[PDB]
Amino acid sequence: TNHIKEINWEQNTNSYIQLIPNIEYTKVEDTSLTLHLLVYRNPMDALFNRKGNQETYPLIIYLQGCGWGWTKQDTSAFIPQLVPFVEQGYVVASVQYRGSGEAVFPAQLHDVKTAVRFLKANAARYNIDPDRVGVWGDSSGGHLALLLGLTEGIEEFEGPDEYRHVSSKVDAVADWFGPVDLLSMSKYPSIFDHDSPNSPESKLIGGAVQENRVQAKQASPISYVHREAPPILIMHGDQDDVVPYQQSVQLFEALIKEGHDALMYKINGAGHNGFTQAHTLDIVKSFFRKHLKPG
Amino acid sequence: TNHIKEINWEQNTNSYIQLIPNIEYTKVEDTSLTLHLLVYRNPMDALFNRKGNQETYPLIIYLQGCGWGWTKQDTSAFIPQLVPFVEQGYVVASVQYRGSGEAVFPAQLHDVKTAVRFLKANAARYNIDPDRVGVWGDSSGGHLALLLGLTEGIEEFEGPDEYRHVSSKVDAVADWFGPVDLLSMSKYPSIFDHDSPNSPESKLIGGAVQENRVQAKQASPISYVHREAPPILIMHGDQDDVVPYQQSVQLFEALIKEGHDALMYKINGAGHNGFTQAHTLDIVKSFFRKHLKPGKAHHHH
Repeated sequence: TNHIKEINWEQNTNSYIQLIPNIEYTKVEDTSLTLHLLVYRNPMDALFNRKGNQETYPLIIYLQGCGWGWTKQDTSAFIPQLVPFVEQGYVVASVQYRGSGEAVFPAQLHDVKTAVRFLKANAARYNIDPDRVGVWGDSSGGHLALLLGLTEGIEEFEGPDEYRHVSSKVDAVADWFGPVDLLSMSKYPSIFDHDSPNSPESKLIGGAVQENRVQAKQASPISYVHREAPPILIMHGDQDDVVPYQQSVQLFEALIKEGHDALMYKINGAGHNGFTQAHTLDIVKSFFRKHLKPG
Repeated sequence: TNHIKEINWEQNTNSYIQLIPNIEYTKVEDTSLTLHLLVYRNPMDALFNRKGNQETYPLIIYLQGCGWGWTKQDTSAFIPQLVPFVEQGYVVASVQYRGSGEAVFPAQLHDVKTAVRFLKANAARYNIDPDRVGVWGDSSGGHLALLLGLTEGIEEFEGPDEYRHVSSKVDAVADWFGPVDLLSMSKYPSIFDHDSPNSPESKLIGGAVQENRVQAKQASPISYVHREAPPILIMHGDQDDVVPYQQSVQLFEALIKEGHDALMYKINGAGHNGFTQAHTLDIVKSFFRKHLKPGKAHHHH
């Protein structure tokens, strides 16, 4: 029982995944906006001035939903689900955007556009390949993810004069029950009254959506399906009592009609919850593997 | 042929692991000390007043090493390696302790003892089973994990008058190349002069270790191996140029001599780096499964 066990150790292998939280990527007024980063990095290497990991990886940006501020956006909560994506050969960032109590749309899009450009511009120090960028979000984050895909090159949505020498285009979009058409949301049952001036959608645009239709359409992904777009993955539970399942059906049919590469899954018996079971996460993993090509 | 595809969803299944960061567990002066928590929790549930997770899980506390403040402790860095532990049926917390530049030993032990009591006292809020607590640390964090296992019942090491109605005992200790005997560190090669007044060890206790042998011994896990101890896991690389490998051998042989349940792995060809490869993390997982028994219903008899 005085026996010491012995085991070997593989040399020259990246196996430490480091969480780097609270990276400030922009500052509007006195409000700094942050992102959290996950990357293959052994923290001992920086501490002892050793040559770090030289590999570059495709990037996945995660946009946590929050009703654009209906609740305070929690960019840390989903991080444990992002860790296995690093293992597939990605860098992952979870990005904060401003709530509608701070500024109305397109401020939220300005924020995530700027985060994309920040991550591309500073790519080398984060082991990022800036040419391969996917974005993934749930509910209001899925809404913004769609807009990153569908509003590429629209100058009024770029935001501040920061990192303008890189593009804010993304190469793949994964949408978990994201709002699609603000004016059609109240057509189907929900626990929210989405037409109320106090709804998350009305606050997003600064007025009751049915009474402010130009601004409601400006903030709707459905308004941009005629534009060029990267491949899009849509997933939505048929029991979702927050974002009607028909929002995603409407998006999917409009994208197909326009000739877009779109994939949609109906999650039977699922509601307004992240699709964090293994077989549903595999769909997201397969989608980004196809279009971002880790390895 | 591009139709909506259907896939099924399992009900009554926990699959969301939530990271809950920056939980303040104590405050000294105006210095707030925090921990990060990982737990099976779907954040939608609290947001919409749904039934939440009512299971309790054994707790693993991780103590990130930092030379006791030789560098600023980073309690977030290791978080991705702790996530798969939650999937095995634990709650995991990564705990901040003060640097020696703020306070000398036993301040660091006061901090992590108070973290144990805080987590036990607030266990219901975090799905924790307070009767099954393991602790795991690397380098100076492994040093503190050993002291948690070995110094139970010593009032001088409890810290502030906070949550003193619960005990700071732990039930299993995992030690990654933690310093063991501050006075014997310099007996073997290292890129530090651990006897220097500027060494992390000397700053920990407030002076050059060989001149302050009383405080150095009080701060050394080796001084407590005769006391009652939980099961202990020790892992150390034989190329470690920061903490001499023979520190862990010295600890292991002394634990065995006292009749304790000790397990040690020499990691051949590894140095002073976390053992984050799958086959070495599995050893930690097997150790905590054996002694904390996740997935088993647990009562106190």
